[PDB]
Amino acid sequence: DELYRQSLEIISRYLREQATGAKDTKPMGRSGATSRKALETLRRVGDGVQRNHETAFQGMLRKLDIKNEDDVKSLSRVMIHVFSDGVTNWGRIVTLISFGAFVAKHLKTINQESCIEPLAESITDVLVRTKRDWLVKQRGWDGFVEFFHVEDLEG
Ligand SMILES: CC[C@@H]1CC/C=C/[C@H](O)[C@@H]2CC[C@H]2CN2C[C@@]3(CCCc4cc(Cl)ccc43)COc3ccc(cc32)C(=O)NS1(=O)=O
Repeated sequence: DELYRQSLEIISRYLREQATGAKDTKPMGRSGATSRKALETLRRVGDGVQRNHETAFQGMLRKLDIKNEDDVKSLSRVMIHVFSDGVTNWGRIVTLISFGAFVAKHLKTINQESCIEPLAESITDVLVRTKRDWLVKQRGWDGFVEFFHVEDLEG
């Protein structure tokens, strides 16, 4: 399942980067060039999303009250409720992943880094297992990269 594998790698790397502040230097798996560009795009766009929605993100994090592995496990149900049961577009997919990064950073602050990879797996499961049809139709991660591509300015 290439789409799942690729999704997991991109989402897992971004959440880990966000939490630890360091880039993972290991090579990507299959489709490395696209996964690299997708991660680069997520960085650029996701970092802005977390700031543009700072108040809402903080509000939701407080409401969720995440303390441990049990709370983190409970998040899949909330993601299905809020993300899956709605219109699909790349903006909403970015909010899904960007809030995940926000949560991962919170997990590092409370010294619960071990829950970050499980969280990335949960997000990937929700995204891929509930929106595969849309993802395929939108050209998957190549489409994500194409959608957010910005041309260089003249001069
Ligand atoms: C119209 C702009 C929308 C962005 C602004 C939305 C803000 C919301 O008030 C909440 C702040 C976080 C947003 C809710 N979720 C996050 C979500 C549900 C809560 C648990 C959770 C846990 C993880 Cl680890 C990851 C995500 C979540 C589900 O993901 C999404 C996805 C899309 C939106 C909101 C959430 C959304 O409304 N996006 S928007 O339309 O771009």
